[PDB]
Amino acid sequence: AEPGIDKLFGMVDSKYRLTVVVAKRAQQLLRHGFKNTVLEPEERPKMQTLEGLFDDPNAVTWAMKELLTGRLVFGENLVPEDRLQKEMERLYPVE
Amino acid sequence: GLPRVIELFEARRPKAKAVISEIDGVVRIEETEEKLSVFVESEGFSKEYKLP
Amino acid sequence: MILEAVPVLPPDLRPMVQVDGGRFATSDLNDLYRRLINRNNRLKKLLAQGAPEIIIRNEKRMLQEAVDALLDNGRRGAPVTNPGSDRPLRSLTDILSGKQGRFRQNLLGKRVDYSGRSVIVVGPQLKLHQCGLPKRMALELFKPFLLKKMEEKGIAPNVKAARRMLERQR
Amino acid sequence: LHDKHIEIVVRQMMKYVEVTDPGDSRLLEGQVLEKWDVEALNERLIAEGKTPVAWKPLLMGVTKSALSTKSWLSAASFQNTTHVLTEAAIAGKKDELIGLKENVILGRLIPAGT
Amino acid sequence: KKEVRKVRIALASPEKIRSWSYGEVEKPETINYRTLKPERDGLFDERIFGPIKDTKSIVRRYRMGHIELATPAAHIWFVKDVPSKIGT
Amino acid sequence: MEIKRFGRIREVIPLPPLTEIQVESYRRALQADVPPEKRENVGIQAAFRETFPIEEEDKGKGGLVLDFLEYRLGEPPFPQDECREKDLTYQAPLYARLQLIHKDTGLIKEDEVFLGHIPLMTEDGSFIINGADRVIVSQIHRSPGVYFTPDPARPGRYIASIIPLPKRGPWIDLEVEPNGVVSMKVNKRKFPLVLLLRVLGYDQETLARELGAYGELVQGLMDESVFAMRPEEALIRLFTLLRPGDPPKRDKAVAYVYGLIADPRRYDLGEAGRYKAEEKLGIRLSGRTLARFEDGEFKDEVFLPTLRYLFALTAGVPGHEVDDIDHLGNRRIRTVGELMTDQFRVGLARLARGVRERMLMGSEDSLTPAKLVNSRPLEAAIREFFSRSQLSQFKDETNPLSSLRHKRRISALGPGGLTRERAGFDVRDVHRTHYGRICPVETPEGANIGLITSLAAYARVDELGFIRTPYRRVVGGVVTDEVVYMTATEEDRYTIAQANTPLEGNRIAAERVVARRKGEPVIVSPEEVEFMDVSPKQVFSVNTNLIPFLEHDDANRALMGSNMQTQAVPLIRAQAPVVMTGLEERVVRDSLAALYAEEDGEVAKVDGNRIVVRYEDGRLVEYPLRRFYRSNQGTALDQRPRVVVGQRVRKGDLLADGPASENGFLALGQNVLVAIMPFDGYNFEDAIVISEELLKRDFYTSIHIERYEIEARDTKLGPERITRDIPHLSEAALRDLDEEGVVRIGAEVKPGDILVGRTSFVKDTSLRVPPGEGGIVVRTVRLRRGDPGVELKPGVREVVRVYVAQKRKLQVGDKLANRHGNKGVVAKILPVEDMPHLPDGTPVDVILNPLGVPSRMNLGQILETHLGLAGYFLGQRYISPIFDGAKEPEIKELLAQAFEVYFGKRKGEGFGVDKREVEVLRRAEKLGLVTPGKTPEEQLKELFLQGKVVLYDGRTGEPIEGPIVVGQMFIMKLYHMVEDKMHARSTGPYSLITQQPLGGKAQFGGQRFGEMEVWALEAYGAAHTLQEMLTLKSDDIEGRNAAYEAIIKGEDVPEPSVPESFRVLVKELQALALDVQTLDEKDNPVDIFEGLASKR
Amino acid sequence: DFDGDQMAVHVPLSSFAQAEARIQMLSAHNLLSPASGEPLAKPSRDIILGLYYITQV
Ligand SMILES: [Mg+2]
Repeated sequence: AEPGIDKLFGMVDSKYRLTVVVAKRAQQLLRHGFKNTVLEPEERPKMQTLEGLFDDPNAVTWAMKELLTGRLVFGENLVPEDRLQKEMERLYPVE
Repeated sequence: GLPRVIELFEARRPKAKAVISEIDGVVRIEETEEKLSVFVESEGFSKEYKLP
Repeated sequence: MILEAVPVLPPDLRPMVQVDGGRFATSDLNDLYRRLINRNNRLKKLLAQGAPEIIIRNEKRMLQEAVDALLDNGRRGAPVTNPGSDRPLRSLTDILSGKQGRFRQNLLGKRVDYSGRSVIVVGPQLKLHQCGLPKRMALELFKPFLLKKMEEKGIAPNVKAARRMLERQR
Repeated sequence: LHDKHIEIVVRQMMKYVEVTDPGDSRLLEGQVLEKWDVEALNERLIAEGKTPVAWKPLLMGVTKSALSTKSWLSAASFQNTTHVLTEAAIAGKKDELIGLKENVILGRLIPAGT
Repeated sequence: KKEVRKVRIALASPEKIRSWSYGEVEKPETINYRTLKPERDGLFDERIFGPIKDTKSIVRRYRMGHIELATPAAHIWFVKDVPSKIGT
Repeated sequence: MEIKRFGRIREVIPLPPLTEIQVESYRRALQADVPPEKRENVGIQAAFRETFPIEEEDKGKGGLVLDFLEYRLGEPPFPQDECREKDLTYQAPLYARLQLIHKDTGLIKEDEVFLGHIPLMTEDGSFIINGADRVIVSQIHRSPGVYFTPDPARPGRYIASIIPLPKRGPWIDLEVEPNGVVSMKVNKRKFPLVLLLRVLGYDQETLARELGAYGELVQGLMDESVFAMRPEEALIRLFTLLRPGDPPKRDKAVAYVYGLIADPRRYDLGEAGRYKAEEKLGIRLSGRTLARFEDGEFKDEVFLPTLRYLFALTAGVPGHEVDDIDHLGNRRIRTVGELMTDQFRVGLARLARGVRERMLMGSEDSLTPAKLVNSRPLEAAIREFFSRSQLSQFKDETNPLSSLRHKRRISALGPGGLTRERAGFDVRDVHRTHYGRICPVETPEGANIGLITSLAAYARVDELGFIRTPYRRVVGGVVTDEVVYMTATEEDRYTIAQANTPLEGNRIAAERVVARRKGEPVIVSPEEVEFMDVSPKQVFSVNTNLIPFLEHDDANRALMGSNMQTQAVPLIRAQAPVVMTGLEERVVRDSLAALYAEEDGEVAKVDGNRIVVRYEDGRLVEYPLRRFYRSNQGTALDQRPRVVVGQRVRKGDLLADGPASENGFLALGQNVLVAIMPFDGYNFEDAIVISEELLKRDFYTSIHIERYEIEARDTKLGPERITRDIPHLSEAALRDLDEEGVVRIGAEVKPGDILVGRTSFVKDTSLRVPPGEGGIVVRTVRLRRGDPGVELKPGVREVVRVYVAQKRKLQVGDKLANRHGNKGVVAKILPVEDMPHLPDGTPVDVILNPLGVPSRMNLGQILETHLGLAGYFLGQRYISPIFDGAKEPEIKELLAQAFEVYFGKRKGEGFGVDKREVEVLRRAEKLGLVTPGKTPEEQLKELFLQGKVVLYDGRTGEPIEGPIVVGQMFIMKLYHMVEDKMHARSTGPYSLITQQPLGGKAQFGGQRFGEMEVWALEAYGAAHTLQEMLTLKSDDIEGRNAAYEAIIKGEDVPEPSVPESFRVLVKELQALALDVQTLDEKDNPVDIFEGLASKR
Repeated sequence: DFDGDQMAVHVPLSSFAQAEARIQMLSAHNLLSPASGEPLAKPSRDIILGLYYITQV
């Protein structure tokens, strides 16, 4: 079903924490434009009829893959939300 | 069958109830024709149990 | 502990909907509110006009009975609307209770729009990780996403030209 | 079936005891045991002065045990919101947001899941 | 911004009735069949409740007035209760 | 296709006509069919005599004697066909002749009043209420008599009881409390019975002489000698026992109330109470119930027998005096005509009330015609019973067999007093008396299991809801062909021998034979049976007897198959089973699907819609032929033209076979060659795998008929014109709506196509094609204001009806099942190119998953598999009585015959065995299935006699390891009811009071979400998905449309608010004296209405 | 079974809602019985029979 689900499980303290993390990352990709990715360039989700999956046919796979990478850091309470969103909005013109 | 568990969850009086030992002693039955008189007898007293 | 300043429901809460041609369908609360107002009004009048003590106690009884009926119909007699139906108006108690009442209604919310139901057939080819779906249902279901994409494509000029494009099987 | 389930079932069904020694309140009162040892700690541990809340644990019909409930929301569920709320109002009632039902009517997230 | 963690049931003072009440309705005038606007300050007066038009009528559905009985009234429940709380 | 019938049982009598029950009930209900002077008085005349005689004798001026003489109604005002075209009800106007007398000289006699326009029973039995016809249903109850049961608490002593109906009326209860109490309760209050006996004319001395003659408790009535010396005074003391605040001086005031008409039951004098009286307790029944008022004194030939009974059963054994509650013999049945007549009597009683008031208000005697007569009350009452009574409903128009079964089946429930829903466990079990009386396999499974069943096929009601069944008289060692329809109670009196017993004619063929002494297996000599089972057929209802090999199948699914037999949809192609029971001819005979030639004659003309026949009598009559007629469910209705012009047809000769008859034979569904084998996954549990050919051939299809309708109204905002106008945008789709408002006929329809044009306030408001599927336009009806005989409802400016047809072929999702019970749904049709095929190119039609049969208990199905496989090469049919029919010996005989045929022609082809055959035969030897060393020819022949043979794959073409049994199985397509259609709506309408989505006619509609579903969601951590469901997909119009638009632009959906139903309930709480405050983590109010509640 | 009964279907919509549905409501994710620890994906009659037949001697 999902690659490295055991690995992500090990890196994730609770299954529901992994769920929340994945969903937060996916909605991040969505809201600020899909460019909110860290492993996109070289390896990337890719479609079948074309390479359309490089963009966002299904974000959740993107979040899972980035989680398989150590690129993202998810804190249950890691940063003040106001400044995190503010810096996301300054540094992402992908909108 | 099922009504067993039904009342098992609702604290009730089982119809076919079995007299339990009110005391922690020995048992001494009187085999009286009409109804037995089984007593939980211990070094202080015997508890009546009139068995139909 | 007793009632002397009875708040008056917000307007739409007991809706008056125009059925057609001029008839009005009103939530029965108003049918009782009106009577209450009349009650209190004549009470004021007689207290200004004169003190027929038997009479005064009469209007007091009608006032209190109207109050109670507004709180609950049927507890003392069965007040109903004007001639035409012997159906006691749904009181506050009636609205808040009953086998299909406010408690029954609020907690459940039995209706989902993006829902469907029909017969099934085995998917021996299908893996449990997937499901066997006749397209023609997902069609109506994802009309939103379908228009989204086919505007994402050149399929229709606009989302609504898309609506028109997709409203016909032909 | 693993016996865990029945463990929960019984531990929940028989979670009330009835006082026999009044402390702050009357002895003749049968309600949440955990409430009761918490009160005992309060009165003798937290409170000095050993006012004992003597009780006997209550064997209660599970139907009754549910009916013997705290929140007025669920209590007002079936029988009569009229009378239930009668008590809920006679005394300043403070129903904590505990239990899935009342949490649901409010539409608030059940504590479980996420 | 607070999340509700408790609910509280309590009785109401007629002063409290006013504490929320947006005026009082005093003559039960829903609407004239010609003029389908809330006829008076009656059971649907826009001002007592809120703007009928877009804050839209939600405030009407939430803002509530009161009605003052010259003769006080008794909550039917508190007596009709099988234990009549007042009578006890 | 010669018919090989195997069962050899001499049916002394044939099957009687099925549905008379509903005819006679109505037919017997109305004696008006014959001269009113005809003795038949049930129904009409009984109600007249009961309620017609309205007397005001002494009230001011009295002498009002309005007496009935003659009634009659003989006219259906409009034809049944018109009664459908217009929604008119087939009735007859009944005139009741009445003459008025008064204490004064002069007899005003207003003869005829059309009092009652009572619907007339259709030939089938249904009645035309409004355009369409309904059908009444009968029921069961306690036979009104005298019955005895030991005291529920007091086991040593029992009690007796008398049950008068209707319910209003005292319920006689008798018990003896030996402490000095003789307790009889009429409705509630006890009364020492002996006082009443003395009131009646009975003296204590004689009461003891002839009562205490044998018994001991007689002294319990001599004790009250204080009231035993005042006989007529005892009556006033009785009324003193009554404490209504009324004067005891009333000679027979309440005595009449306890006489014959009102409280005492009017059950037929002689058996309805007398049989219960004559037989159980008491001898003669002078008057149906206890009544004597001619001389002030009373006669009651029951209570003295009832007390003699109590004495006997309490003290001695004058008989086996104990009445069973659940035994069928004391449990009676109710007819439709009885309902006609009792609602009739209610109407007459109400009319008597009004005429009574009016006569006294009527100053002069010139008041008989109108001032005494007004038909409004009872007329509307009859309308209420035939329309507002829930008993009668739609008629089962699935298939003629379905209809007949529905029309000859009785239930227990009804008005409720007979028996309501919550207590049937004891009744649900099949009483012993059901034998030859009730088929216990025909009952509807489910909540109403044991509630409804078709009677024994041969069993019939003798007089009064009492089944008697044929039984072969058996005298000594000689059986008599004479058949006696025995009463259930009388049945216990003898020893009924089974029909399976061999005989040499009228004499048995076995000394030791089982018989039914009293519902037990009694293995006795032939001389110990008084009657022998006429046939297994009598044991069951009609629907039971249509599955051939019941002898090897379980009842659990026998009931399933018998039931599914009703849901069969007549097909385009009607086939008869390869193996039959033998009644299909009688089936299509009693069931009027096909046409039958009255007598000998010849064909004058046979046109697609008519047939003029010319009989040998020198006459000729033509009969129009039903080409396409819609059912209650929208199917075809045709009598297949079966006779050529100038074709000599004899009496009773089938003329045009009904919609589901092959050749005067039951023919629905089809016979298909089938092989049982576990295929990959398309025969999973009960899934059926079909080859393509049955679609290439026109082999499973039917026409479904859809009947839409709309109307224009005259709204006070403006009448809703039925027009062609769609104001706003497009005219292109309006071409289809050819005429203005109405559409052109004979066209295909796509979903969403305009059906009827119209505009509200102008605002476009018109009919369109319902989502789903519409076929081709066939018919229209246009009843505008020009109502010729139609009454368009108020506001309805006009009405219009539309008929579409869709030739529904069998498709992927369809469902099929066999007669022998096994059911299933088509799983897939496979391209016949690769599907398994015989050594002969001929492949099978269907492959089943065998795993079903073992769990099921039904071997008759596989037996039929063998039989049909044989008949395949034999090209001929068979008749198998359920148990007396074919035997496996003849099975193997036909197996050898058919194998010889098949492989002798194989040999003539120049080909014997193939290497594939030899290898498979070797492997069968390996499994021992074929004797090693036997010829591949001979061992293949034995395999054939095994009913299994070799097979080739088709995809890999390989032969199939393991021989497989196959055959021509007569499989039916069940009712593919509406649940089959997709109910899949995404967006559309919502409710008025609430915002829960609800579409329907416009859009499919939101699916029921239920509660336990939310419980499952709760099991998962489905927090925001459930939030979405209940807010974005349940109630929130604003949120749901916001998500709509977010999806439209494809962005992240918005945040649901606090549940607004929650806030509404908060406002409700505040509305009453209750005040509700939300609390913070610490005790502090937290506001839900951010600024919408705080004043200012 | 396949006796005629028809099933229903709905859909989670929100990205988080869909994520949660796929995560802990996937059948491929929901293998063992949580009621009791038995697996609820027990192989069916046809496959069981096939493997027993293949592995028999
Ligand atoms: Mg099923």
